[PDB]
Amino acid sequence: DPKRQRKKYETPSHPWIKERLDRERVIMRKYALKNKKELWRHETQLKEFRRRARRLLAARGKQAEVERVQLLQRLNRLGLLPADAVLDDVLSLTVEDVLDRRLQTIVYKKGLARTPRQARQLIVHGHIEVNGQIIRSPGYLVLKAEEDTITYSKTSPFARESHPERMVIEQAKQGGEA
Amino acid sequence: RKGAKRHLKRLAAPDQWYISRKRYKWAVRPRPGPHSMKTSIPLLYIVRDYLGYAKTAREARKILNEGRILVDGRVRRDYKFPVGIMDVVSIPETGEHYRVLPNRIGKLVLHPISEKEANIKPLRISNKRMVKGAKVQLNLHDGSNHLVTVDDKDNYRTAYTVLMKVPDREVIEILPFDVGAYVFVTRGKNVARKGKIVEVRRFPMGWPDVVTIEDENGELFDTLKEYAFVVGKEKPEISLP
Amino acid sequence: MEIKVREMKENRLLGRKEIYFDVIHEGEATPSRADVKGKLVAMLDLNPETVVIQYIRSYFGSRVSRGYAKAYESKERMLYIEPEYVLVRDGIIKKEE
Amino acid sequence: MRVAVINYDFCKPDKCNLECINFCPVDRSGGKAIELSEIVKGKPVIYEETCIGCGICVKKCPYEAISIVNLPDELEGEVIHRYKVNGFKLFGLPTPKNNTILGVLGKNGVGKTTVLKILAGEIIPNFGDPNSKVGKDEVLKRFRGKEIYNYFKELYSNELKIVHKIQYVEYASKFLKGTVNEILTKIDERGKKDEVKELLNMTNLWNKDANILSGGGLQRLLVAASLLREADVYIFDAPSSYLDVRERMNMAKAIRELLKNKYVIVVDHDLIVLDYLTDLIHIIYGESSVYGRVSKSYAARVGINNFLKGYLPAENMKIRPDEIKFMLKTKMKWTKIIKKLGDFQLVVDNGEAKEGEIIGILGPNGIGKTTFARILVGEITADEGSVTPEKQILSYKPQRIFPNYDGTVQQYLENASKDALSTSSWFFEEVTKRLNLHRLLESNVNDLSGGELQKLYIAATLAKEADLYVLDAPSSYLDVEERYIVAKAIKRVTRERKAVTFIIDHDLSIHDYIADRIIVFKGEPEKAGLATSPVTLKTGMNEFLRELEVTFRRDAETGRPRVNKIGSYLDRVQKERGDYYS
RNA sequence: AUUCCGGUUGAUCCUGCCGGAGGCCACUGCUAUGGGGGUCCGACUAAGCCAUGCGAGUCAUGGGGCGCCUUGCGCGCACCGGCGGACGGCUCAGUAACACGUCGGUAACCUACCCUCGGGAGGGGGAUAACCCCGGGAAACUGGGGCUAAUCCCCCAUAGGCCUGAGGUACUGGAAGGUCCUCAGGCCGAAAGGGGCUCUGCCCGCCCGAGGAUGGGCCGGCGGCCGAUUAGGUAGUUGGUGGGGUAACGGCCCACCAAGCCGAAGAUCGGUACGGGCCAUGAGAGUGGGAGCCCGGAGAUGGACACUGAGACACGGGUCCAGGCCCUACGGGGCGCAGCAGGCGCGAAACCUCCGCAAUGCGGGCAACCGCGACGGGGGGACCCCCAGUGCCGUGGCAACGCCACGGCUUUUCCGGAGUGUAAAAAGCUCCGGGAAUAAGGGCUGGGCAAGGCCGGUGGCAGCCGCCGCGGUAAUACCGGCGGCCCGAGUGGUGGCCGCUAUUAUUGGGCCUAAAGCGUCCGUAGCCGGGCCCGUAAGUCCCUGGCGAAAUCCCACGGCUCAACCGUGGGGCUUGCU
Ligand SMILES: Nc1ncnc2c1ncn2[C@@H]1O[C@H](COP(=O)(O)OP(=O)(O)NP(=O)(O)O)[C@@H](O)[C@H]1O
Ligand SMILES: Nc1ncnc2c1ncn2[C@@H]1O[C@H](COP(=O)(O)OP(=O)(O)NP(=O)(O)O)[C@@H](O)[C@H]1O
Ligand code: SF4
Ligand code: SF4
Ligand SMILES: [Mg+2]
Ligand SMILES: [Mg+2]
Ligand SMILES: [Mg+2]
Ligand SMILES: [Mg+2]
Ligand SMILES: [Mg+2]
Ligand SMILES: [Mg+2]
Ligand SMILES: [Mg+2]
Ligand SMILES: [Mg+2]
Ligand SMILES: [Mg+2]
Ligand SMILES: [Mg+2]
Ligand SMILES: [Mg+2]
Ligand SMILES: [Mg+2]
Ligand SMILES: [Mg+2]
Repeated sequence: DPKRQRKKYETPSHPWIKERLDRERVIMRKYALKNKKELWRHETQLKEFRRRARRLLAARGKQAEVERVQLLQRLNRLGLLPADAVLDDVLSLTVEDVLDRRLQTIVYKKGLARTPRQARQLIVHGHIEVNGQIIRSPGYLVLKAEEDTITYSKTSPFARESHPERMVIEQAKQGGEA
Repeated sequence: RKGAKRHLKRLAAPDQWYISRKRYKWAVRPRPGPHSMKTSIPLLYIVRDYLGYAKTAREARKILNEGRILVDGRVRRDYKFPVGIMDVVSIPETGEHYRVLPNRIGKLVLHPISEKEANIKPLRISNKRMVKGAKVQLNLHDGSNHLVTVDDKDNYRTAYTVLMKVPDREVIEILPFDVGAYVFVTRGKNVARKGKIVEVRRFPMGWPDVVTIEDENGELFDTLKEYAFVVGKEKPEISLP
Repeated sequence: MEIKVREMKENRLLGRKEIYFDVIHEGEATPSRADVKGKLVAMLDLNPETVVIQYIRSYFGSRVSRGYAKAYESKERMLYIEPEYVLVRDGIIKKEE
Repeated sequence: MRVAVINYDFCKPDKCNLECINFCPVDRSGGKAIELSEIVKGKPVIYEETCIGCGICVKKCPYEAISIVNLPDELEGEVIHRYKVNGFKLFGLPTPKNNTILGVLGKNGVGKTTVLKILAGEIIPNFGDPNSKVGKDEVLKRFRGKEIYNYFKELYSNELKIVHKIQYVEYASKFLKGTVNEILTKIDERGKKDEVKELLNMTNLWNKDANILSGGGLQRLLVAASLLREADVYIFDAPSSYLDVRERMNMAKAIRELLKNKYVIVVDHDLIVLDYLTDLIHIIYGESSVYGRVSKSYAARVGINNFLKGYLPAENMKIRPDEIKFMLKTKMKWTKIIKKLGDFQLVVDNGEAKEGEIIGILGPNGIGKTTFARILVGEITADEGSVTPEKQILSYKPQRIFPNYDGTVQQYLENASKDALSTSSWFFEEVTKRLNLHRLLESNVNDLSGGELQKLYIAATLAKEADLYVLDAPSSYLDVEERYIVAKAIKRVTRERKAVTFIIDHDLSIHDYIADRIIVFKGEPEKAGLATSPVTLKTGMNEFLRELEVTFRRDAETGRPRVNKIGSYLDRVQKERGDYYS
């Protein structure tokens, strides 16, 4: 009767709702996602945050206070909330905020990639460093403290400013919503 | 089925060992010895995991057979030997001594100490037989046994503690179980907690007696008398935590 | 190659210095045990007859390998304590047939 | 192809309601796969040509009388080697077993020599296409996952110093000079020449030269060469050919005393020496000239009895419809020839050979019989004595068999005769069919099995209509059913032509089966060959066996002969009674 | 996401069932690039049968020998002797039971190895392997004679052990048929002062006693399926007296006394089933499952019985029956894979007859070390899970969501190589070189249900259709092309469980007409019960002590690039019991 590793993403209750399909199609094009699986993964992350917040609203002390503090400091660390935040703000959060904390998206920002799809390729081909560490997982959620340490790899041609694609990417220095 | 157990699976191991339960399949099954399985850990784990003088059991066994680790002043060459609560693990080549004591989490740890205290071992008396020759055998919680005479048989009582000079086994400083006695808990919920005794309740039949204990910060908590280990009259005098 | 030591702890029971170190190999492959050993004896004037390298492990996306080496006070302790496969790897021993 | 079989001991057609036929899909769909019969006691019979397996009958029969068996097929496997796009294929190889001695029993034409060459590195498998000219690499890559992978890895990395005694002793004879002593001292690397001599009884021939050697003397030499050579793997392809009973016993003893921590593989057709000499024996089954599959290990006595019964009870294969049987049953005179070839005096003590009766020739390995046949064919002329009537149409077949002709079998038999292949002939429908050469007509001869070749030479020799046939070592390289078939062929042709035949061999089964008289050679091997008048069968057998002090016991219900251990109760009884070979 | 949608009519509202839509498990079609992690892989049918090999050995510091080193030192070999082989490993047949879980008990018991303490090791004697001579027997196996030792065996005494009787009351305990002291009568009755060194001391050892520990045995309270178309069951059965037996209490067994015990709150019987921790599902309540990891139990073809040992009624030991198979010289002998691999067979339904003791551990050993199909390492496999790939950038064009061309880039993956990695290897990791090459399907396309007023073929045929329903010459519903939608290295089909289902309803359903109020009354158990006062404090609530293993679950923090995974800590879980 043992453990049996379970999925960390939830699929929708109905597969063919026009509203959900349209919404997800838009998100997937905006954020350049390969998989509904990937999207639903981040949705499930959010859902678990929300459920914890709910429980801790409807909870009592000495524990469920610890977990309140832990939830809030985790979300601060991830960059989803400010330090002065609350469970009300958890419930205000969105999957878009999560996807904005992906690495692919921050690299489309930080003017490093010119396109989320090219950001994906840079990550996967090994041209992005986070705190000196090569990361190749574009779904990696960046911490708000690691965000300012994102850079091309030292062993990357894109780190040579003479590189053609680097020159194009910096011909278009842009950021903001991603 | 047909007989005794010669093995132990690392998941089925004691909860008080600091063992890394999922890394391998097997654990050292302790030999019968001084203490119990609930209040002990094997010397291999002490030499290899706790102190880190070996990454491997072959190295540890070489060490133990060379004779570099004492347990209460005696060389112990077996890697399955039980090392228990309030035991002194000495390494002279390094000049280190450790007291095996429990943690607040309930697990066994090594508290560093020096030579003076390292020549001391407190022993809860835990029983008292009358043996042939009309002599008194004190039956102590490390499974040890001390013979005394019908003269001080009354100075010696069951829940008391005896400080013992261990490479020689000479009693010094009987510490009685009374009110005001400084105490160190060894098991339960209030594990690595200490204070002065306040009260004792008796509970008619085989229900164990209970002691009410006052900590340093004035708090006041109960536990079992058998789990209440006396370390001093008014001060622990054995450098506990 | 650049060696940068992290920890150097003695073990009088077995008789060996245990060295944990970083090998920075920016731009190059992870170095060979021979070259690491040479640089290590230089960085620390050790007896290469007794120095034995346990591991050099390179990680994902780092070009900073992590190594564990051992420096015995006596070759006899080395041959007694240390296993034959490690000795063969460092080349102290030609496998005995 | 799985079909059903009935036990007929558990079958009770009365107390059954005939659930088998009733719950058969084929009978229900109209066909016939199970049906009653008066060929048996009103009991059912199963027609394999229609049964599809499926076991309904098995689990409907209340008295669990029906079982499913397996019939072999040229369909399913991972073919290891194909010689030719339509010639022959092989499924599986046996693994050579670090320290044990492995036997490989099989039949004629099924893949023994082929297995051995694959394991010896002589040839590469070429799993599918005979073409594709790829060896060593892709073979290893394809055998990945197995233990034979390790074997071949070492073999192709030449980490083992394999030897190989080959099936064609004359093709080996051609490639060595000197005499035995310097041959052996030159080839030795283990220092056991004395032991080898004492075992294989090579004292007399210790100074004779290789070219003038008898068949079995030469065999002993090659076997000794192989033994003395140091290696990790030791392959012996039919090391019992041209030998006599005692010498092949000694040979087995030598092999299993001197090779005791080596991989050893042994192909041999002699069940006696395989019972001895083998720890395990793989069986090779299939259809001769078509396909061969290897079996499981099958310890010697079990493997033998299984090979004899058909069935192998680990693959659940019925490899033969029926069992081996072990059946039971003047025109020229001369003077007492004396002959002398440098040494080896020979005296024969004349006979009569009435009509077409068969004359066997028995004796040790090293006295006459081949000199004698050579004299009769006239290759050698006697120091004294001669045959009468001389100058008679003659044929011959020596023991110098090896592949020499470059044409095909149809040409061979053509230039031999017309009766060899004219289906007009009783000769054809008796010999060439029962020998199954119609399945080898379009096969070149230099690529044949030892037994197919032997059958061919015998066919030619008996197709050449004559008055004096002479066949030496005809049973060599042959299995047991073929031994008996060949014997029946000889007897048939000889009694049809009313001629003489002089069969030399070391197979008392053959001599007992056909020989209506025999001739025994006595004397010191290689020094003196003293034959005698033709003697009746049992007497000559008993004398030939009283010499060499060997004894045989035949099972009654089958007839399988087996040698009795020296000193055994039955040896002593059969000796003190004089009933050698009962 | 605490959800709905389609279907009874000419239309409507209901009831109600079917279906869709979700997840998981197993088989399965088509398809398939990579890596990592993990408690996955002959469990479902056959606890059916098994070819081969391996899975338990170790000690030369117990003993005498045989051999090799020219001998010394030393090396090897078996044999006797010890220790172990009763663990581990596999399977789930049987079992509805103190088997399991949990709380407790044993003052009613055993325990080799281990620890502590306290003591002791005295005096004799003997045999027999190995070896030597001869063998027998097909084998399996086995005989006779000679010779020899021991940490082998026997004896004697001293200690000690057990019983009984008397009395003293020193010990512990909650409580003495216990321990202890003295005395009586008895029975049983040890030991290796052995071996090795740096030898006058040390090490490893032998026996007894007291305790402990370890591992078990036994007892009890509570707790957990179905059936009344199973209602009476039990005869040593319930109890007692006295015994025997057992390690130990016990109708466990016996002799003699009595008539009890269980049961409608369901006994007995039958059916099914290893139990649990856990798992799946679901908003939860709940429903369901209980192969894989741990704990316990049981079993080793079925059945029955014993020896030896601390421990077995003994998976790799013994005996018999039944049943089957193998070898045989027909006299006899041997085997039962539910160990790892591998096969047969069964089936819809599951891998290699690999490598290594390097880790973890076990046993042996003074130790070094040796062995271990445990374990580890690999490989095979659309087992689960995590991370990714099948290109990206510009310009220009298009039937512009995307494609095509022209130029540029990168190289995760592919190819090759070097180092590290590894027990060795492989993978992985770092680096070099080459090059957009080397890499996308499956289903659907009338509505449920996202997506075609397109085309060609067939023409109530063929076919589809989960349900509704389409199809009889203009078919968006079959087949095909083009297109499009969903998911995507996966996607579909079949079966099963949960959900849907407030179609089992405690939460939370209904019973005039839809399924459903006994024909009516009376009453036993059961359940529900007016108001005040007093008490108790059983339920109930609070607080506190001891327990309810670990893993699993939640959370944070750390380490493998992140993750999965692992560790640290906090919490929860176990129905709870006390
Ligand atoms: N080089 C070859 N080329 C083509 N066919 C061959 C070759 N060698 C053998 N064959 C055929 O393959 C079949 C079996 O091969 P082979 O291994 O030689 O038989 P075998 O087992 O040795 N029988 P035998 O020697 O008679 O005991 C024979 O019938 C040959 O005709
Ligand atoms: N040319 C020759 N010169 C001298 N001696 C010869 C010659 N040929 C044969 N011999 C010897 O004659 C003796 C018998 O010869 P041969 O008849 O060929 O052997 P065999 O008895 O048939 N044994 P086998 O063929 O193995 O069954 C052997 O010792 C030969 O060495
Ligand atoms: S096999 Fe069975 S069904 Fe057929 S005849 Fe025999 S008993 Fe009847
Ligand atoms: S197996 Fe089936 S088809 Fe063949 S004979 Fe038996 S019942 Fe007929
Ligand atoms: Mg051949
Ligand atoms: Mg000859
Ligand atoms: Mg509707
Ligand atoms: Mg099975
Ligand atoms: Mg299983
Ligand atoms: Mg005595
Ligand atoms: Mg069952
Ligand atoms: Mg079986
Ligand atoms: Mg499967
Ligand atoms: Mg449709
Ligand atoms: Mg219903
Ligand atoms: Mg209703
Ligand atoms: Mg737990």
